[PDB]
Amino acid sequence: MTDPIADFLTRLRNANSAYHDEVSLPHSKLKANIAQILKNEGYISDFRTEDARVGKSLVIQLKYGPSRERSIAGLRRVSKPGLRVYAKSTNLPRVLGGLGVAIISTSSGLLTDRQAARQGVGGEVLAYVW
Amino acid sequence: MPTIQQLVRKGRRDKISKVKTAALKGSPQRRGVCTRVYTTTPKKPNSALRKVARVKLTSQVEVTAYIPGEGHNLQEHSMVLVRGGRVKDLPGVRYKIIRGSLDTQGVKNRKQARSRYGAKKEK
Amino acid sequence: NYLERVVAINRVSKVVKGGRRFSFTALVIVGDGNGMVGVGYGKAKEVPAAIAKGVEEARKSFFRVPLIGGTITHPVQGEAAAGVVLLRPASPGTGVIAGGAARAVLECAGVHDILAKSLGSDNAINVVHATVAALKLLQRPEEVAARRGLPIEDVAPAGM
Amino acid sequence: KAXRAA
Amino acid sequence: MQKTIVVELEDRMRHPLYGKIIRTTKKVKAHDEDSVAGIGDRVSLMETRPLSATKRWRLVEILEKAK
Amino acid sequence: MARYTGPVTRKSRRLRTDLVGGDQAFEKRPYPPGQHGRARIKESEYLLQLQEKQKARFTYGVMEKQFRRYYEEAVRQPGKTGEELLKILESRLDNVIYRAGLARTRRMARQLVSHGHFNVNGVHVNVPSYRVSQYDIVDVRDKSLNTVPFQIARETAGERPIPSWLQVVGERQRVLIHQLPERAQIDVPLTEQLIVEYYSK
Amino acid sequence: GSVIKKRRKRMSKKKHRKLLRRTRVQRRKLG
RNA sequence: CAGCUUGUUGGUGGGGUGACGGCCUACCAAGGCGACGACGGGUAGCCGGCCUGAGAGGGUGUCCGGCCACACUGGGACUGA
RNA sequence: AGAAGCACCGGCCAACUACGUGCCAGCAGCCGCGGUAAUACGUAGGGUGCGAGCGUUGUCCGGAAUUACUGGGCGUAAAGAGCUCGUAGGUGGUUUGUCGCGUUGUUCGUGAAAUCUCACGGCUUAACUGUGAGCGUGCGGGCGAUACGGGCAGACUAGAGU
RNA sequence: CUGGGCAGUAACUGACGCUGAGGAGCGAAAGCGUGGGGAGCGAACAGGAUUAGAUACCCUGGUAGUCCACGCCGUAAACGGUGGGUACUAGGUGUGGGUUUCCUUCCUUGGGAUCCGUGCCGUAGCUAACGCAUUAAGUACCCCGCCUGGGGAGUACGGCC
RNA sequence: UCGAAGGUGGGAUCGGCGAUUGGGACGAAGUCGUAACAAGGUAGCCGUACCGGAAGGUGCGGCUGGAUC
Repeated sequence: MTDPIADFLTRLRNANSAYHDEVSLPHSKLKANIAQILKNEGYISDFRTEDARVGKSLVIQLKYGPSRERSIAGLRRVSKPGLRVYAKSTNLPRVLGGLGVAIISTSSGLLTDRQAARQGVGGEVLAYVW
Repeated sequence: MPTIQQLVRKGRRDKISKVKTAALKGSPQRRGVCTRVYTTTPKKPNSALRKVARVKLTSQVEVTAYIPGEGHNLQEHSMVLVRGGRVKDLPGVRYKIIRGSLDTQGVKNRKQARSRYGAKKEK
Repeated sequence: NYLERVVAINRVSKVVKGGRRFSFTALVIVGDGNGMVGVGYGKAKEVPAAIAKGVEEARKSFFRVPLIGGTITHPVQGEAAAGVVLLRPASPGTGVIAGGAARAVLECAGVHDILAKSLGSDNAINVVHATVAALKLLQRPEEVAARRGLPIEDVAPAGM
Repeated sequence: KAXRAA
Repeated sequence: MQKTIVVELEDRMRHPLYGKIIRTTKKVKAHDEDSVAGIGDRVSLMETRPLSATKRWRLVEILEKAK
Repeated sequence: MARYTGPVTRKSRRLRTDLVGGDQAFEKRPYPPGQHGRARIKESEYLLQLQEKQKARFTYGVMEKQFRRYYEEAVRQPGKTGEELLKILESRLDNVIYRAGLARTRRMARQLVSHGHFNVNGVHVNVPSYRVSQYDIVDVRDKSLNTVPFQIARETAGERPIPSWLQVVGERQRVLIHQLPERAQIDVPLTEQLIVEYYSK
Repeated sequence: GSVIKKRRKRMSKKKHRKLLRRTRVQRRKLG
């Protein structure tokens, strides 16, 4: 068992595929912060920082509603625990121009592609949201 | 293979494409002694005789070379300039000679493709 | 009314006790030069009859392409059941490059700026199907606005 | 007859 | 080795293409006139003039001693 | 690396259009290039695109090896490569003279230029392919006076409308280019994209 | 059938083993 | 090609060197390298760069330019900055 | 006046009508043609392509995502070790604070010239040369932050185990 | 005599986990060593039948062997033709083990919840198709291992056992 | 002292020749069989041991990429 990001994201991939209501998962720092960023983008619906019994938990609402059409295309994690990928501010991802928001961990923290460009700073490219 | 860590443990290597000639380190063309003219039969679905020779190159190697064009002026001598090419109908054929070069004369009465078969302008 | 493009005909055989039944069929596609592209295959002993059937199938099925001027929004991975075709906007482009009969599809679409390439199977039929898959995977900015609020804010200085 | 096999 | 200590040089570098970060292990000769360290201790080493077979490293600082 | 030097009907009919004409508007013939040309023919992108490339080749009279040099340049430059090709070709000396209508045919225009009848700002040039920029004024050769194809040519200059990007004085035929030679904006009798794609395969 | 893929190897090993049972002795042992 | 290594490994002293330096050298210690490829075999002058390719990369490193070695083969030394 | 030839022409692949020929001769890069009606052989003619070059051979790359980081596979297509254990190595949960090694940002130096890109300019144009900028993907030094990774110090517990 | 595993409990540690080249070990039947045993069966073998022929089928009889003690070789569909681990995602039907609720006797020891294991059908998804499908051949991470046209060939030279 | 070239002697390693010999490949109609594909006429296969000129057969054990059911 490892790579919490993969479960974090692939649980969403199942929920997106199945059109389930919400995804419940163990709480953690990165999970919460990332969830807030995705919400800021508006790819996801709201999410909760619950706390069942043994530790804390998280619940992410599946974003959809115009129709059965979900608002989330899919994703892929690119920095793998063994292939860490970092980029410089001037050769940053241009994945689905603008659209393909990559979440980057910089000296300041988690942020978007455009914000990263405006700051002019590199960092670790965790994953893509399509 | 996958698993980047496996690729670092062991590097990669492609399928080695074989050297297709023994023409003196693969030099384009070579001088042959030009011996042993035979007119052998290709595979079954061909029904023909094709002119070849077991000739000795500067490498001291006996090889089978194709004799293009109709006719010839060779008597198991009259050295030849050998070049590449294949036939597929004549197992063992890997090389060809140039008609009209070094000894051999060009092919007569050919009007088309003067640049080949040792052919020439009407002059 | 619409542009005609034809994929290389093939030949089929239904064997019978007393031999063979040769029959012809050729994939045909059409388009209005604005992405509204129809695809039909057909099949018949007669070449024109199978053709007309294909034309009818196309008329029974069109897809409206999210084009920008004469090109696409984002790169797309046209992974079908069999074929694979990846392609990109090529924002300048100034030309249309794709593989065999993909180009024909693009000509029926009426595009002018594509950089595309076919991988995997070269069986033209599923190559086409992969192209179609890619197109159905395409989406416009204002359709993205349905997925997420605050439109406009993207990376597209041209548009028009 | 032959020479080849046959 | 009498007035010189073998030290493991730990380093780290990426493969030129694949980019995987991997660790590099080298060996050095910590020549010094007074061995003042045990084993497993962290030690700061520094380059100087050759003395014997290469003898570039010197013992400077004792830190983070072994259990 | 040299001039075509032959009958026009063999290519104008092969490409199924009168590229230039000359004294005759067109041969007033059908559309079989040669012996068996009356039969129908199956098409290909290679055939088609090739024919278009030939249309430019013979329209301007430039051989392939040089054309690809111009192609390379157009690819190097930003903007639509086909449009860039045409503009580059328009900087050709023989082109602006032909468009000035100072010769019966383009071939005639090139012969005159090749023999120095039309010099430049200060040089007795003899290059059909010379790139003519803005303010690159043609000087009519003084020796060319007391001959036919400058006075009679002037009198017959109306057959070739002067390109809008330049002004010919006429009195001195000082072909003065003012703007860039955007032939893409005027009188394009053939395609460009098909050629652009063609040289990629 | 897919068996074809196995038969060529069956025969090949057979001729090998047969060839050596023909020489499990000084005919081969000396070398 | 997986065991290579006693001038090897380390120290003292001394010489010697344009010069630190087992470079050399008397004595003493017994180490050192190595599967994060020792020893060995095969192949090869290296690079800016040339060619290809969309590029990542591949091939190549011929002219020109820089660097290194060699001068019938081998060995040694003088003069001398 | 005084100076045009060469290759090809069934398809792949722009590029054909006939004659002669009759599994023979003979052509061929792959499929392949010729067994008396050859658009594939020899010839004429016609046409195509290029052009004082044109064709052939040879060699490298690509095309080949057929060594696959970008960018491929292993149920039967060739490919999962007969199974397990366990060393090196790889990898490693929640988390406080820490070092700032890695990475990132900045700055200095470095990264020669020529060559390459771009823009100008000069040889009558071009090639070429010339100017300038760029490129020079990259190192060290110095300068800030510390996200993430990593190390140290330490904790909780669900992991795993008892 | 002795190993392993599962549920519940959550008493204890507090990341001590997973994989694992090279390496070590276990590893059907056949076979081999030494020695015992040896009913029946039964390669080889013999004879008869069949067949044009039949050193094969068929039948008779019958050696080695099968069996046991201690050793070697270390192969096979040693196959689910599916490496291991980890997390997640329509259901239903059967089954094995155990725990626990409603019906608490409606006796049913049923239904329901939960953890493992097992076999079937099946949604999505995947797949060249066949098919897989909460035991994935789906989504997705780590590690290991193996191929890169068929033959020549998993053979030769070499080396280890 | 050092120390070339050379010599002596024995080993390592690479390569070529080598009667002869085995196997492999290829080749219009060669000669005796006809095992495999259907239940291919005794179902086939993997490994293993014995036998025959050959396809092969045979025995222990294993699988279904296997009859009937």
